[PDB]
Amino acid sequence: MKVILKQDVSNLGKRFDVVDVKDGYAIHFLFPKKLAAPLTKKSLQDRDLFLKKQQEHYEINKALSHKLKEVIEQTELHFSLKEHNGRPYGSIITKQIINQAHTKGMALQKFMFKDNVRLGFGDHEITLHIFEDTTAVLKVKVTPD
Amino acid sequence: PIKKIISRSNSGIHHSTVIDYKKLLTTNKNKPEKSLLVTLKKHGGRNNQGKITVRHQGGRNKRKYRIIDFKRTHYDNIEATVKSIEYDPNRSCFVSLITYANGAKSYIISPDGIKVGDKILASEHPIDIKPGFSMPLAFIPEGTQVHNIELHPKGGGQIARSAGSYARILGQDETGKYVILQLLSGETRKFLKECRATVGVVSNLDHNLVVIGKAGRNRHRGIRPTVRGSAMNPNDHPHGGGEGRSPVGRDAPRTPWGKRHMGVKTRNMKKASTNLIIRNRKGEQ
Amino acid sequence: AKKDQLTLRGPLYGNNRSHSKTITRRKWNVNLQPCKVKTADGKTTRILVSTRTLRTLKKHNRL
RNA sequence: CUACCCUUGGUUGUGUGCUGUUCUAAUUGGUAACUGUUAUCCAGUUUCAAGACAGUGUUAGGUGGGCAGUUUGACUGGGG
RNA sequence: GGACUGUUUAACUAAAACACAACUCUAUGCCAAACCGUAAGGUGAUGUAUAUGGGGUGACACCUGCCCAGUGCUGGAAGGU
RNA sequence: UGGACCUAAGCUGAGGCUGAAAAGCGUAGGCGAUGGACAACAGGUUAAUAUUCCUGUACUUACAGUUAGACUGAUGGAGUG
RNA sequence: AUGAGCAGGUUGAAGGUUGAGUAACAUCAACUGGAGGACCGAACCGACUCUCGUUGAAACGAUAGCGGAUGACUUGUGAUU
RNA sequence: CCUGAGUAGCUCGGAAAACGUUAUUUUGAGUGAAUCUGCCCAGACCAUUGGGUAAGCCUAAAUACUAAUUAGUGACCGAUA
Repeated sequence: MKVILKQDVSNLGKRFDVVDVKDGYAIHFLFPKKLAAPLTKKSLQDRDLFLKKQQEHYEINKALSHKLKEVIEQTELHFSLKEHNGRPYGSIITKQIINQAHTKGMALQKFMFKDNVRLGFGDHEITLHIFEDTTAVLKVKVTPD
Repeated sequence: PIKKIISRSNSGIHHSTVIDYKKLLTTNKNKPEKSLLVTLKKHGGRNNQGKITVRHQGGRNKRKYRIIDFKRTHYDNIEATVKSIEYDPNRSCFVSLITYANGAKSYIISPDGIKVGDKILASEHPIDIKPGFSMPLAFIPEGTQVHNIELHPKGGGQIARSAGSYARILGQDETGKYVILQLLSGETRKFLKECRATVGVVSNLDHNLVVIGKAGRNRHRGIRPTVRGSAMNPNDHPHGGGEGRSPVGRDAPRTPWGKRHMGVKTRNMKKASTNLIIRNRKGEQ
Repeated sequence: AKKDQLTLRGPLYGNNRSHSKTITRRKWNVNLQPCKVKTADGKTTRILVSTRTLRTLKKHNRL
């Protein structure tokens, strides 16, 4: 059981703070967006240290969200689909985007997307939410071979 | 068509029937095409260590399995030309050798009403309405006959792949899946519209007409003679034994094991396939 | 074997009883729960954990 | 007039379960794709399908000679 | 009597017994029912209901009559528990 | 004739999985003729050997140098086996 | 899974061609046919029987038969429960 | 600041303790404290009081035995032992 909230306001009316639902496994260990620190050290010595850590984390989250929003504006994706003259014969998933991100060396996780399988060709622009802070906007060119 | 032959044997008579096999097929001698055959071995009811698991299996003759394409998604949108209808000794149905329009051949299932030289297609798009064509079930109107339906999406045709098998179309569900089909078992199942199948009834509906005629013909298929439960020893299977025939024992007699075999429901409702049932041939759902 | 790598513990070996106290050798197996291990190795996998040990590691924040 | 306690109508709402939702995010897969690999074993990612179900363990129900161990008196002009 | 040809208690008893084609009833939709071990797992089966399994009958043609009172099997909402 | 060639149902089994252990499932491999391609005949010889000792009658595939031409193509796939 | 065997002789079916016949049939005739849990019958499998032996020549035999003896075949090699 | 945390304990079935499960140890399952002021122990428990502060590790000595190297002894036997 963990009793520390992290990375956001947890989808309900509350302040982004320590208080959490009385489960410890509600979404905590199933969400990479739920982190914490050992409660043994977080009795009284870690109060201000974790307050400043939370503030610094909020600042860097804003900064890196903006930096990634700027980066995706120049790393427009390019893909292909083998189709019967445009008739559906291929599949579009997040997996190829994950593989190209892998090759680039940077990391894109599951929580940076909300889709399971997609479709479409040509040049098209997409907008996927990441948090209440920012929202990623990208462009992709899929060639319908 | 089944027919009898006057054998003039001096050991009783026989009611065995054999199908002509030549007003429907050709090449009664084994003349297959290489690189598309796999030799199969029989198990005779034995396990991987040689212990019995199935009863009265044995005596089957050697049979070379034909490499059939069941998933059929390896190469799509290429039109195939039917070249032959070959007997399949591995199953009650027959295989069909077709030739693609790119320079390859394959084996498929043989539905009833097909001819040599016809052209077929297996694609994920709507295609010509001919027995044999395969397309997503959402594109098929009601009132047709379908066979060789897969349960796994892109898994391969497993359900309803014996001779004289079919499925009655019973509409489609809102969720884009769970198409209702009346199967040739008394059941009614909601399959996945993502799953595909080969339309048309399986060939050889006359399989109900062939007569084995003698124990010998049955043994060579792979079915061995087995003793009735009453004649078993009072210790091997306690329904009888000793001198004189005796009436069967307790109500709802037993198998070699303690299970019933007349009215026991051996299927449980603790699987995901339970939600896929509409009619259970003993009531509803 | 029916045991997790953290503590290689199998079933506990006892004697079953009844209303008439019938002697019967018996074993109570462990309630092993399978979960993914969160650590830095190169690729995470799924291992079995004892629930009491799971509570210990969660209360010490062992991921 | 104000007050102790109610039956009875709405009433506010906490603390738990009964089902009807939705999702996957744990979990399962003898779905498929990629990789080790070359290897229908196995493992990792994705996918597909469910999904807090199932399954497992704990405790107990119901069936349960499939299987185990038991019990099966005496006198009796043999014995029953 | 057994349709038949056939298996059978080695070294007392070969067949009205068993088997048997076929008939019939029933369970079983895939990771099938089921079976094996405990479990992975394997067979059924590298099979898909016209198939497997079990019970009954056991050339051939015709019939198999009264019955669910108790038990088995299935379905079950009322009430007690 | 059997191996230095390969495979048969099958066995073992690097790793991996299951199970207190032992041990089982189980992949690559590695085994597995009772099969598959696989190059010599006759006659004479001893108390005891013969397609093996000896006489004539054909050679074989590898390996080189040598002579001339020529580019060869598998580990992959096909035919064949 | 890899192989072998069934001496010899009967036997004239289904099937297809032709003709008579018939509108076409049926019914018949000649031709390929050697099919047939077909037959007789060597070797072979078994013991259904008579006799002999019964501390036998043999811990199950000799014996003359017998049914099968192209298939519900037998046997061989190795594994197999 | 600290002196061994899912710790002592509580609940469902047990195992060891003379005990067939009770003071005491552990748990297959679930829950779950505390801080020397406090905690545990004092064959249920509790008040006072007494002892010790568990919940990390290790150790020769007194522990049995001879496959034996050797020396010695047999109210040990003497080829049926």
